[PDB]
Amino acid sequence: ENAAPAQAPVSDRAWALFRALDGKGLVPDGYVEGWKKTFEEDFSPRRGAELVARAWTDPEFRQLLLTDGTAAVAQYGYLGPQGEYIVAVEDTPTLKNVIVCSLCSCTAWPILGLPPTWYKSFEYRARVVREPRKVLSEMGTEIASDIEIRVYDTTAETRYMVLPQRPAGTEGWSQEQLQEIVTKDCLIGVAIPQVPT
Amino acid sequence: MDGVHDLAGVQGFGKVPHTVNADIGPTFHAEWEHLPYSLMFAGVAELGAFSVDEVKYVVERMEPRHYMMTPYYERYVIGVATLMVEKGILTQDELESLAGGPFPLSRPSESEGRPAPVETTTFEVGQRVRVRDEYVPGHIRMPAYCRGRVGTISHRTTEKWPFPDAIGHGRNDAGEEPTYHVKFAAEELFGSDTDGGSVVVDLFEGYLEPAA
Ligand SMILES: [Cl-]
Ligand SMILES: [Cl-]
Ligand SMILES: [Cl-]
Ligand SMILES: [Cl-]
Ligand SMILES: [Fe+3]
Ligand SMILES: [Mg+2]
Ligand SMILES: [Mg+2]
Repeated sequence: ENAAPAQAPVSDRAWALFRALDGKGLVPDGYVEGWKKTFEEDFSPRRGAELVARAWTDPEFRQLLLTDGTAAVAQYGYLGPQGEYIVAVEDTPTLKNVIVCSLCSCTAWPILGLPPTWYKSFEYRARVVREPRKVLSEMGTEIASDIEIRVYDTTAETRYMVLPQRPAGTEGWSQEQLQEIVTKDCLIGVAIPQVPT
Repeated sequence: MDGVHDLAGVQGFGKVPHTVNADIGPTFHAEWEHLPYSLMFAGVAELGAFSVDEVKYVVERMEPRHYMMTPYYERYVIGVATLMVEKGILTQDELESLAGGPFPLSRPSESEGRPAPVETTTFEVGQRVRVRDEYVPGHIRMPAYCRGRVGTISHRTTEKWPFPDAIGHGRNDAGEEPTYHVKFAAEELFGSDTDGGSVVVDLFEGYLEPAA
């Protein structure tokens, strides 16, 4: 009762699906290898960090990114699959934003990178909508009690990124230096950018 | 579809398996893991055989215990394979033959889907809306926690998309609708049993009605 179905190893299944389609001429030459390189090398949270660092140092860009995120992203050439309609959500001294896809894994791939295992976990999908403060605390991020947490559930085509607050002690840093501290987790909304000493 | 995939709000799960900024390792942790997505794109963009929405639905159609025990990327292997069999492109026999053993698929759909709603309303930013108290056995992009609940519009998209509940079944009658960012108070969705502030759900126009 309630046992798993019998299954061949997953890698055997996955490559069976490839070979079945490839052997019918349905997969162009180099097609899955090309998508693998896109996924690994081009879709990257370095791109969302670049966007946050520009917004932090350019009030006009900041305004653009918060009003028409798609156009802002397009300036950099970072629109792409699962990241065609972009909304950036602004953290403030009383508001902390966090992104999930409760139904599956929906993420702004080109600017955040493909989601991490933990973001697609049942634990995150179930819990962050209902108890985001406790989830973040458990993950290492304490949100002061004076801050509304707002969770965006990525249920349609909008693809989100968080614009975190700029931490004190970064005044006058270059865009390069600022990018370095805007991590994947800061874009998702579960981490606050950290300044070393 | 009120499946086990509609996880938001479910209680009893443990800790998220991460601490912030921990090393998540490479993009793909096994040499096959790029295949589901790549093959979804082949199916959507090169073959024209199905929509992305049909991929989301076929994963929802995994047998529920099968869904709950299956790692993420494997669910998409199963789902894309299932769609290739359902569309007549592949056979389950040849998948099993090449795999060298069992390759169970998602279950058949129990709904033909539904069309884009004929009657809907253009809402504006600041407007109070309720999520229609409807039950859809087929695909729908409405998590049950917001069904029948009331919130306020913070955005109407400037683009329109096919209605999931149609195009997720491959129907010809998905139309196009904008979606709306609907902000609900935490207490509207979970009563006193939440530590949160608000939740914003991106909801198709066809899932909404004016509030009381
Ligand atoms: Cl992870
Ligand atoms: Cl492999
Ligand atoms: Cl209550
Ligand atoms: Cl209506
Ligand atoms: Fe998703
Ligand atoms: Mg400053
Ligand atoms: Mg349910």
